[PDB]
Amino acid sequence: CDLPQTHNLRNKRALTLLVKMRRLSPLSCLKDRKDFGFPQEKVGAQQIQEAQAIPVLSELTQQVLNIFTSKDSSAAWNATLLDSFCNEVHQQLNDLKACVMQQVGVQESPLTQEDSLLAVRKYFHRITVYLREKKHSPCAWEVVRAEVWRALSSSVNLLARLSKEE
Amino acid sequence: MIDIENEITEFFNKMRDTLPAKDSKWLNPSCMFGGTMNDMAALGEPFSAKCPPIEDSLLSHRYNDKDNVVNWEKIGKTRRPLNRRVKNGDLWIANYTSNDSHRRYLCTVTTKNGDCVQGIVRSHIRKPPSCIPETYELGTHDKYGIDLYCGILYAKHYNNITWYKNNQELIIDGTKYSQSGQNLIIHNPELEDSGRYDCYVHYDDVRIKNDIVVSRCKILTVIPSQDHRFKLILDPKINVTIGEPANITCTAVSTSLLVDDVLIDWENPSGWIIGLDFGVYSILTSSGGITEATLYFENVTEEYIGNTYTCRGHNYYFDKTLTTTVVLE
Ligand SMILES: [Cl-]
Ligand SMILES: [Zn+2]
Repeated sequence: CDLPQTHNLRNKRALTLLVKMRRLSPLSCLKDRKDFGFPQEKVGAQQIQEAQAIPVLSELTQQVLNIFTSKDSSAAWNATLLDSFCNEVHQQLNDLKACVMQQVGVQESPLTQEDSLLAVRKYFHRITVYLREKKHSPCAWEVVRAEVWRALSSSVNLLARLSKEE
Repeated sequence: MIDIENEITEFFNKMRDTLPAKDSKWLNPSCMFGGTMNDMAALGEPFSAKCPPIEDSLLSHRYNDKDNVVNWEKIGKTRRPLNRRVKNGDLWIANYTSNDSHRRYLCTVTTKNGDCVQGIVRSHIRKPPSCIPETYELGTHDKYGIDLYCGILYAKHYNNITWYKNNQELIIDGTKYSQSGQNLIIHNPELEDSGRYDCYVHYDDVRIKNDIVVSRCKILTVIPSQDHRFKLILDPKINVTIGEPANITCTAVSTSLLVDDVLIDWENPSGWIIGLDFGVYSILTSSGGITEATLYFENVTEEYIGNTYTCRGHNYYFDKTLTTTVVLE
């Protein structure tokens, strides 16, 4: 992608705000754990190139933003941290979307993109269903925050890996 | 590729089938269902929303024609058309009220081919923050400059954005400052660029004489270049007993005691990041210059012995790992 400036430190700011956002000990929520089927297989650099990664990461960033800007989110988390977290994430999403624009009809491997985009969407759909069935309980929100932390951390590590392989 | 497009269609069909009856009853069965969305809004500020299928990353390439018509209807109690409440094909509310947070909308996209897709849009109130603090460390990307974002806006289709520093209007002439959309770029950054930056976003609606104005604030602190070194601390092994739990903690210590300056995670023998999973899980705690990741084994079985776990600390300045081996005590 041709961006004026990449802002990697936004990723560090976002992830550490998310870590800081935690309110409960997950040791209090062990029974609320759930395997969401994070699609590692379809977000790994051993095959995925940056051309496929961009739009998939734009989607993950949008889904993350959708969860933390929701009606129920502002009651669940500290507003100061939450507002800062969404500020960082929204800007990264702006940047990712701009890249997605640049590659409209010139999509490389549209198949693996769409297959990845769908696996990501299903994953977050399972997360949101989980949270609704749990009535947005404090433990369910922790399980979700932790999972999102893991999804973002995997994306950041992937981006780091891809920038090394060049 | 045909399998994938089929799975996508099925995905949105399932989502349609899982809607409440109070939602699905408004849908035209001749139309594809294109999803739902619940957007943020602030009382006393303008609000706008796109029709979900248009914005959806899975369906965008399906309804991407310049000659599409988009209709907006209020649903819920009655079913009413929208005239004043549309701007540039988007739902538009010039002054959001408590009553709006209870209203929801059906948008319909009609293509020239005579096909259609629908979405449902809700909104919820969200106090917009006051000032958000931002820190720029000199030496990050000084030649590009500092990008200040005019805050999260709940409505698009603004005509003008104006920036103030410490309540003084900034002269935007491409020297010290330039603008790009909702961004203010501060060139040749220096410590004195620290301050209060307010942006004023101007909206025009014919049904209103003066301007609708939305305001956001960032408190910018520019700091000197920092030493971002850190050290990782992790016992080389974890002594376990078959049929018992165990835990081990990896600690990152910031050399300059910088707060929240290290990203930490645990990874299993296969390279994957460990979360709140079954069998092995991870919990992070951060305070001052110390970040800890604790790894938990719920119930050690013989298969675990000799497994190697990797603790990774990184912060874009440095990237370090340490491993630990599961050993039978
Ligand atoms: Cl940055
Ligand atoms: Zn930056």
